[PDB]
Amino acid sequence: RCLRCGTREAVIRKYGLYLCRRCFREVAP
Amino acid sequence: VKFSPYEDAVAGLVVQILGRTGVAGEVTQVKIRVLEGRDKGRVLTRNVKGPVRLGDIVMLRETEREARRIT
Amino acid sequence: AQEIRAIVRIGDTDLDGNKTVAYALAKIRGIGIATAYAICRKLGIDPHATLGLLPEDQINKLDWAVRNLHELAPAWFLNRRKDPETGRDLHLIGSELVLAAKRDVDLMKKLKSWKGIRHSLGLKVRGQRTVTTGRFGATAGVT
Amino acid sequence: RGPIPLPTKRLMVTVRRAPSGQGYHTFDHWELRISKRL
Amino acid sequence: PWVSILQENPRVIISVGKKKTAVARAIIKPGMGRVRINGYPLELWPIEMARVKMQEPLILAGDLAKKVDIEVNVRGGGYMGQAIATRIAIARGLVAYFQSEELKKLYEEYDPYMLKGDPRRTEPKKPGIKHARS
Amino acid sequence: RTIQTLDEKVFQTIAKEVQSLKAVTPYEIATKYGIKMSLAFKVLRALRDRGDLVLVAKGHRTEVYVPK
Amino acid sequence: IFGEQLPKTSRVEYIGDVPIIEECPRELKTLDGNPILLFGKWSFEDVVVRDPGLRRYICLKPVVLPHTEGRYQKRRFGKAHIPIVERLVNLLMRPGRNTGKKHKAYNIVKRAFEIIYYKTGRNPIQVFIDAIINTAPREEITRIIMGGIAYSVSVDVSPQRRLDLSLRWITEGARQCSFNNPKPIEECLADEIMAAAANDPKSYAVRKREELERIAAASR
Amino acid sequence: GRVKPKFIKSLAEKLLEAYPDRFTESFKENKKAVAELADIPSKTVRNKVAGYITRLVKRQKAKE
Amino acid sequence: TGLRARDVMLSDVPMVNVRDPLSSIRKAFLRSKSGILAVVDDSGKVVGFITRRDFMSYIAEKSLGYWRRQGTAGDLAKSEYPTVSESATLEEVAYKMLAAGTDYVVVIDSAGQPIGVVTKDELVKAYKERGRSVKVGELMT
Amino acid sequence: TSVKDVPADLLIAELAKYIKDNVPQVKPPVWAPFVKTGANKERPPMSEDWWYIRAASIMRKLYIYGPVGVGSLRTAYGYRAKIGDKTRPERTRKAGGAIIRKILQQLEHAGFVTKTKRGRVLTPEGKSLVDRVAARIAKELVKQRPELAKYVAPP
RNA sequence: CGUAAACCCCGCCCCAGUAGGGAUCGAGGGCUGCAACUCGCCCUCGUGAACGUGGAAUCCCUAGUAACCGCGUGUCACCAACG
RNA sequence: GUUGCUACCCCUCCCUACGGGGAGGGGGGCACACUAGGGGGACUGCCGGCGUAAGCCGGAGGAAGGAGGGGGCCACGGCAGGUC
RNA sequence: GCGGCUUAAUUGGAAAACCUCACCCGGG
Ligand SMILES: [Mg+2]
Ligand SMILES: [Mg+2]
Ligand SMILES: [Mg+2]
Ligand SMILES: [Mg+2]
Ligand SMILES: [Mg+2]
Ligand SMILES: [Mg+2]
Ligand SMILES: [Mg+2]
Ligand SMILES: [Mg+2]
Ligand SMILES: [Mg+2]
Ligand SMILES: [Mg+2]
Ligand SMILES: [Mg+2]
Ligand SMILES: [Mg+2]
Ligand SMILES: [Mg+2]
Ligand SMILES: [Zn+2]
Repeated sequence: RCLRCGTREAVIRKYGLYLCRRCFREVAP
Repeated sequence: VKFSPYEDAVAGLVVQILGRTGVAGEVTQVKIRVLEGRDKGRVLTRNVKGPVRLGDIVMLRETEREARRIT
Repeated sequence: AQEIRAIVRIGDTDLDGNKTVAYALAKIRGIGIATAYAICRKLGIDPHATLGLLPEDQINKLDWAVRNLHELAPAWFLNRRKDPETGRDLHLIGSELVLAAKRDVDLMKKLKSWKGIRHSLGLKVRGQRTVTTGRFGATAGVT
Repeated sequence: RGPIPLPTKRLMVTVRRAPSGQGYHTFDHWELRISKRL
Repeated sequence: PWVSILQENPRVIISVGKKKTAVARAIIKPGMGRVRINGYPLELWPIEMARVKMQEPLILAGDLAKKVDIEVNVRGGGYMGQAIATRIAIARGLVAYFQSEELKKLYEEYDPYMLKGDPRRTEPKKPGIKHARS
Repeated sequence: RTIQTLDEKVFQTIAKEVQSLKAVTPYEIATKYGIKMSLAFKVLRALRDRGDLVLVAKGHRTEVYVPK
Repeated sequence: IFGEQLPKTSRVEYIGDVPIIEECPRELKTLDGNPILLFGKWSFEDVVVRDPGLRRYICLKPVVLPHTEGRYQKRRFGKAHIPIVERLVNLLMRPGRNTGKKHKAYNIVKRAFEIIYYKTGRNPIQVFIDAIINTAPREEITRIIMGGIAYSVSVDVSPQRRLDLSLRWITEGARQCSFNNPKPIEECLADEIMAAAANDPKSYAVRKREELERIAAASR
Repeated sequence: GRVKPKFIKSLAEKLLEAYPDRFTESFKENKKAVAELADIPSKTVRNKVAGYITRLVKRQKAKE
Repeated sequence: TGLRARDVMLSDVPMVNVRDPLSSIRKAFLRSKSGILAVVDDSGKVVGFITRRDFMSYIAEKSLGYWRRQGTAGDLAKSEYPTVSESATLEEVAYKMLAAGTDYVVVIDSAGQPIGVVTKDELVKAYKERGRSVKVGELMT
Repeated sequence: TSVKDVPADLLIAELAKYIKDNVPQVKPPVWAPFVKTGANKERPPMSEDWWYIRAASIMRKLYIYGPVGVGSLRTAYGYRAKIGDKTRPERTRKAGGAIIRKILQQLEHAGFVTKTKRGRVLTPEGKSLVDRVAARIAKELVKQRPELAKYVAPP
């Protein structure tokens, strides 16, 4: 679903990264 | 001696770029020296449409109205 | 030589004689270009010959093959295979095609199924949407 | 024989810059370049 | 700079030209006027517009090109990207091979970009736009 | 009756007026003689095989023929 | 009349007093000394441009195939160096379904130039040059406002603008003739150039230049 | 180049008067001395400062 | 002419159903390219004809206020129109159209049912196939 | 002299004529008149010799791209189609593999094509036939195009 | 994955609502899935609607750009006319 | 220069107008091209004109010329803007 | 895609058959 929360909206499975596409901009660096 | 290939139109020589004019500035003003025919000695300021460089020969369909406002 | 026959009746249809054999045969309401090309090749007739100048011996084979394509082509080439009432592979043509297809629509209507009700209602019967283009400014049923 | 610069592995994640899609469609290019030698 | 002598004596030259994404490597030795692009003869190139573009360096040099075999190794960049790349490499190779300055003058009068090349490549599609739209 | 679909009275005519023109194309015959350009093509190609015309410029659709 | 120098590749042909200027070199032969043929068939050498202002912007530099990469639009007056026959090819890539198909337009002009030569017995490059002289307008009209209603007013057209207008009318004249009728595009383009070269009103280009100059005379 | 901002202009002026005898009227020599006479971790700014400091020498030598 | 009404008829007038709003009316006018529409109900019963002038005048009268800045198709149709049977002549048809002040004339059969409508444009066209020789100075406004 | 010294259209026509007249193994099958050469093809092929032309085309492709096999030749005979709804944009479709597979099988019986682990390559007899037809065209070809004389008949 | 399409060459079509168009509909064959009717996607045969270049109005774009062409990928068990 | 490139070789096969050509396998090599790190290059620098001068216009050379081309970073303060 | 209309529901804001789901009917 996600990794830093559970949200299901923008799950992302590119490569093996499981993030909600909102957290990922905050945990990208 | 004969420059204009046409019959009604008399050729003219661009000798000085004066400035733009017209609505939205698509007309640029030019110092033209009249080539072969009547007004051989006259130097006219006309309005030219399109890009006109220094040294361009343009053809003048008439050679009496100088005219430049195009407000 | 022989003047080109302007009119040729094959399979109960006034086919043109100035068209080639393959593309003139597609005017029949159950024969199209793929079917018309197969009939010409299968019967040995050149599909790009002029149908007007053909001899009558081949016109009958065109007339027989158009009405009995199910004895020439494979089963996967006919417009009624595994027939919903007789179970036999058929290629209906013309008025039997209109009747055969029409007895499938009214069966849905005389049943009140989903596709029957949308056929009675004059609307799209496959998965589509009418919040949209939806409504037809053109004809729905053309067969 | 020596060092050799194998071509780098580039990783892209183009992400929409909006937590609810209000406004212009602005996108975020996130990059993680990997170099390999030998 | 684009040219580099390979073996001299039986003068062998390797030239290079590029256009967009096409790269042409041409190896010139002193034979007759055979020109083989990727093994195919240049007079047997199917796409006519691309063929004439390649042959223009050979046409401008009247009889000098008849004294060298030319083999061209092209790849990438579509039928015209390769024709311009092959045309570049042949023109660079011809001027460098025979050491003919006058050919260099004529090759630039016809087309100044014949030896300079093409710097411009492409423009990346930006996000939120249909294309580059630059 | 060479070219089966066209009568010899017409085909002999088109064979004649092509010899007086400096260049002919299938469209020019088809408008002037009221025939399909498809039928106007095999007329020209029949004459080129005859030897009266030489193909001087070919392309999809139009072909240019010169009478020689 | 100039004090700002001039780029090389230019040439002045001082006649009486007038400085006629050509931006393209007519003089190019092979290393052997052979002439260069457009499409391998037609010769640039006998071609003359009868019009003085248009002598500067028609590039009769001998090329085999008119294919410049599109590298002359960056600078103002960079269109003087694009060969004139390639300008015709560049205007055949319309409408939007034909944009970028230069090989198609190359074949259309090439086949058209063959039809021009046999139907006329004249140099195909030359007849096209006389098409432009018989087509390019010498007067135009402009917008003007007098407090709510936009009137017109006559002006002169610069020699670069005349070439852009003669060429556009020829290609758009032929393109409309080929739409929704059996006539092929090469036949349309060949007849359009031959008509306008002969100054026939039937051509689209001669009609267009007549209407624009007729309108200008009213709105002096 | 359109206009040189202050940090080009302030940097170039100070470097001239500290070492007034180490700058000639050619860009090539002036590019070398500026890179050694100033902390310049930017290729563009070094060239811009070197080009400008070429120009004071002309006006100063044009003055006399 | 000697021409009767049935020659100049328009049989399949474009139709809108009675509960179509006015935006549909403008779109229907655009698609049909006709100067007249015929409106019918849920039962396929024609009740009236909406002409371009009636729609424009209705829009002008209804939507007119700008100093004070701060439906369905059935409401616009007219059930009552000039009518002529199938054997009607162009002269009487033009007289009826003029007297009633309509753009058209609805033809009613013997049984009493519409089959076609003829408006100003088909009258001008019928003049084109038959009409007499007159200079325009005696017809110009 | 070699396959690259003659135009493909001339070579393909000559090869298809030879296979139709001198190789009895290559034969159009029973389902030939009822099929198109791929999934979303609009119409069947027009020329009645289309089976032999495909064989003549396939052998020339095996000369240049030897160890290919069936799954790569389908991409070589792909086309732009309307996959799915006919009002969607166009995609690329691979040609039908039953035709390509059978012609490769038929050519192998004639002794012109052999299989490998990486594809189907031309046998030495197959290369001889392709090159012998090529040399035949080149003899007549040079007479109209003398400029090709330096590629097949060096002075 | 992968020998991309546009493009080039050759042959048929010839101004017609057509060998343009491919909506709609009938018969049949398959794939994913626990499941395909409402409500999925692919193929075959047949059927061939509007449409003949679009009113007032209105959008984008300055060079390898506009336009055209395909390909990869995100979403994803399956499916992209979307990014 | 474990990977990528093929001028240079040798073996095969094929064609051969008879000289040669072409495709495959291997060797040798990094030459070319390619990959990837560092560095250089462009500065209105030179020439003509104008300008006190900031700088502007033309030209030459130049791979590249006027901020070389494309993009990132979003100043204070707002939009009782969008997102429980 | 949104609005309106209809609806038991057509969900709520300014890559949908299950799950998603936030809505309706029946049940835990
Ligand atoms: Mg759907
Ligand atoms: Mg692009
Ligand atoms: Mg039409
Ligand atoms: Mg498309
Ligand atoms: Mg793919
Ligand atoms: Mg039709
Ligand atoms: Mg079609
Ligand atoms: Mg079914
Ligand atoms: Mg279903
Ligand atoms: Mg079908
Ligand atoms: Mg219509
Ligand atoms: Mg439109
Ligand atoms: Mg995936
Ligand atoms: Zn999250």
